[PDB]
Amino acid sequence: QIVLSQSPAILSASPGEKVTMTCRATSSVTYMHWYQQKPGSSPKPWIYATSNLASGVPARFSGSGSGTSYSLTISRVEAADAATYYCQQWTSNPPTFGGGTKLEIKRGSSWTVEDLQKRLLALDPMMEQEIEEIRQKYQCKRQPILDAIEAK
Amino acid sequence: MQVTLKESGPGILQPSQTLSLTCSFSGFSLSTSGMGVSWIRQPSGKGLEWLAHIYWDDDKRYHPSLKSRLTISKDTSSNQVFLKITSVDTADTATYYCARSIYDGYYDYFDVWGAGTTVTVCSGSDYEFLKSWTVEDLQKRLLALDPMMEQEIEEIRQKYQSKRQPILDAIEAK
Repeated sequence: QIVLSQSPAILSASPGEKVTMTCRATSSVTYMHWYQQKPGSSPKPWIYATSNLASGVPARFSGSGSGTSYSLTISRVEAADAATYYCQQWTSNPPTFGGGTKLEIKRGSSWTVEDLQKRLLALDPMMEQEIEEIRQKYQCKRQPILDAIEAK
Repeated sequence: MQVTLKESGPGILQPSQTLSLTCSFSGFSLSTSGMGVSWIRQPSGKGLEWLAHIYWDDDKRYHPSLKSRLTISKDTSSNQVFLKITSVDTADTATYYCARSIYDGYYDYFDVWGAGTTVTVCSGSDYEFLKSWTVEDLQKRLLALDPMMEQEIEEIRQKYQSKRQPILDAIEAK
């Protein structure tokens, strides 16, 4: 019913460069919520009640908005931040999510070793997700033959 | 102390079948007013699509687009919440999370998320042809899938090694 619109759909930034992303809605929205999700894992509550940071969210993040103008602002982008951010509302049924902004690093393909290590780890959950979907492809592929055998 | 959620899925289904999901949780009860748990699903490489919800007072909410298919259930003593989806097709292949929302009347948001479960809708052709084959002929094709599967998996491994290599070379350099 209320449709959340996220722009930009994809955002490419440089480490240390302030950015801002927006979510706009058909109708007036009492509160805007934000969720971060790195590929392969569950989403994390990032910003709630339009401008409140969840436990463990870096101070470099910020939320702002009123009416149907809602925006997230990263003060100083860092490599760990690269993820898809979704906006969500519950002003009325049904609750709805935005398209999400995928945050990417300009230079993704010589920082501090901590940063390089962080990006190095982010890779593992994607690969597991991909591998698993290959297992269910063959779990699906396998099932017809089993049933035919299981007949008698 | 804190809240966890765990979703129990079936892995794979064929079309038209009733997909059923379990979500077990700890750290809160659905005997506490304001407590509620909703189902959200995410297609691979696509966005979040909220599904259903349920409250302490047994009050349900549904995606209007799919409500006829959906049904949401709860087990207050057992701390379980069930989502049943009927007559499934390819559009149901997704990763199904399970989340909590506290209803105060003001902000209603999802404060804790389970790990999620991944379901695949077997794109299902007529497979009556097999029933012509005997056991041993069927065993052959069954045996063929395992080497074929592990080759697509090592391909995903090699693909991510080539992604690791620029960062790895960045580490050893300095």
